[PDB]
This record gives sequence, structure tokens and C-alpha cells, in this order.
Amino acid sequence: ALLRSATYY
Amino acid sequence: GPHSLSYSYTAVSRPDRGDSRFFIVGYVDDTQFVRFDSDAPNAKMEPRAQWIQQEGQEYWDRETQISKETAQNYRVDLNTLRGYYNQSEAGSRTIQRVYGCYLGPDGLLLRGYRQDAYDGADYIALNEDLRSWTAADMAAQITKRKWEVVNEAEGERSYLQGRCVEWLQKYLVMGKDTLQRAEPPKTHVTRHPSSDLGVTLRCWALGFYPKEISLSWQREGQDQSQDMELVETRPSGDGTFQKWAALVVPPGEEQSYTCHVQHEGLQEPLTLRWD
Amino acid sequence: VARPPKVQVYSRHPAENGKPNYLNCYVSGFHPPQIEIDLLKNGEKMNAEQSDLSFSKDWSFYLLVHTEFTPNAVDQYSCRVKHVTLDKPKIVKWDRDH
Repeated sequence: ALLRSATYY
Repeated sequence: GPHSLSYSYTAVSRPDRGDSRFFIVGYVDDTQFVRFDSDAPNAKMEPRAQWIQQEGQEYWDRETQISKETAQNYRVDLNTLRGYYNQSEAGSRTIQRVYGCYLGPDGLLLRGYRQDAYDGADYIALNEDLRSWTAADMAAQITKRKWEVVNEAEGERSYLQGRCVEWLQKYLVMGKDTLQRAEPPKTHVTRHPSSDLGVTLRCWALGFYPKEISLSWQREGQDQSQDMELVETRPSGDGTFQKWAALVVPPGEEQSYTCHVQHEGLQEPLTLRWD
Repeated sequence: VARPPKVQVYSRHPAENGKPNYLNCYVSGFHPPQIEIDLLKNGEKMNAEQSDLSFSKDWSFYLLVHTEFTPNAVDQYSCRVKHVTLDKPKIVKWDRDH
């Protein structure tokens, strides 16, 4: 299952 | 070897078409089991191994949702890294990302990892302590400082120590008869003439899993790795692999040369010879 | 950073005339990921499928293009690949011994 992390570079 | 669950992200910009494309592949060890492609007709996370197919729509809806959110973020991340490097807007560019967990004997995290790349070059990576980052340059330091500010590492560490290993264990059970049992190579030797002073002898190993194998030729006990052509291991197309090892011998010595196969599916190491 | 594809052409099982098999064109070690792959039979494109784009530790991409086929003594197979890294398309003929 995927890691759920919306993070911007 | 210890089992691993990993995901590979690939984001590619298309400034011409104004959009971008996002790929995901999920692996347990050497075995692909899911995929996502934002360019697909109503794109969703899809099964790619038989044993993951039993999952309920709940699983698929979630992974699909996470895939599209992530694809969305990458559309701006592509544009951000372009700004960090003062690059033009004309050409297609690429960000890549791998992350994963190795399963320990105690059923806990053995090792978690994450590395990112920009245009085929290392950008930033999570350290083994899962609490800090290493940036490869100026641009990555900007990214690193942001991820420090909002404590991105803790989200990663919590995932890797918890959810990642737990789902891996579940996948190891779901596909036990393929992921957990070794599959020995079907082996044989072929012979191929040429000149008067040479005959090529080629040792085959087919349909093996896992990927790690050892092919070697010996001449009366003596290694011949010096002049042994060895192909890069390649996929059969059905979840297993192929590899061959060859060398040229004088047209009568065929019996003085022996191929040596080691693979964990084999009970004992093998020694083959031409017939 | 650009990297030309390594191409390997082969069958899933040992080529045996008449007995249906799988013709594989394994394209690897390339970058960027945009690529075009055709399988050929006596020189003409077919209807193939392919596994999903992935990459190795060195960040280079790989995928398998493959179609179900039936080997004989007549038919000549191959693989045609184009990439930004190639002057003209690369054509690699299938060799059942290698």
C-alpha cells in the first residue's frame, strides 16, 4: 500500500 | 534474502502538451504487483500479479486516490525543480523516486529507504536514521529545508516502521506460492561451431526466481571467467528470469569444460556438461 | 543526462518449430523514458503488449515488449527501437541460439 504524503519540493 | 516492499515513481513534464505524466510501479522483491499511469483512460491503480487481485474495491479506491493526489503534486514539483535550476520551459524533464521497507526477522522494520532523482541524477535521499536528509546540491537543499520545516521524515518513518512492513507481510502471505518459494532454473548446454579453431559453448538457465543466480564455466577445475561471455539477467515475461554464460573452446575439448550453476531453488549446486 | 537502450531479443522458452512461444524484446539501461518499440516479422510491425515502465538503482529505465508467436524455419523476427539517443532506429534480429 502507498505512502500518503502530499509534499512539495 | 530479506523481503522488501518498494514503489517507484516517475514524473515526466510535457511543456508542449502543457501537462505531465505520472507512473507508479509497486514491487514485492523482484515481483511487480501494481501499476498506475496517469495517461491511461480513467487511470487507476491496477493489479499486475494474480495474488493481489483478491483485494476489495476499498483497497483499489484508496491507492487510486493516493496515486492521483501524488500525480497532481508532481505536476507542480516538476515546475518547481525547473525553477531551482533556472532551466528553460521548452524541454521535457523527469523526477524519479524510490522508497521501501525491508522486513526483519522480528516482523519489524529491518531498513527503510527513500531516494529521489532529477533528470537521472541523484537529488535527495532519506538517511538510514529516517530522521534527516542528504541533499546532493543547492537546489536539493531548498527542498531539504522545506521537508525539515514541516517534518517530512516523521511521516516517512511512521510509514516505513508501521504500514509498509505490515502490508508487506500481508503480501507475503497473499502470494506465498510465488513470492516465498524459490524457483530453480531449467538448465542445459548448447554448442555452436564457427571457425576451424573455435566452438562456442553456451550454458542456459531459464525460468528462475529470484533474480540472483551464479553461472560460471570451469576448465578442469580452473576458472574461465576471463573469457566467458555472460549476458545480463533478463525477464522471461511470466515473473521469472533467464541468463546464459558462454565461451569458445577448441573443437574437441567440449568435455574439458563445465558450467556451474548456483541458485537458491536448487537443493545442491549444479554441474552441467555438453552431451 | 541521456543513456541509450541496451536491447536483448529472445524467446521465453527454447525456440521449437510449430510450438507456440513468446517473442521478447527487453529494452533497458535507457534515459529519458520516452521510447518507441516495434516487434517485426519479416520486416513488418505487429500487435504487441508490454510490461510497465520501471527503473533500476542507477535510475535508468527498463521494460519488456512481447508478443505471442509461433516459431518455424521460415519466419524471421526482430525488434525495432527508437530513442532520442539514436541517430536512426536500432534494429536487432532475433537469434534463437544468441
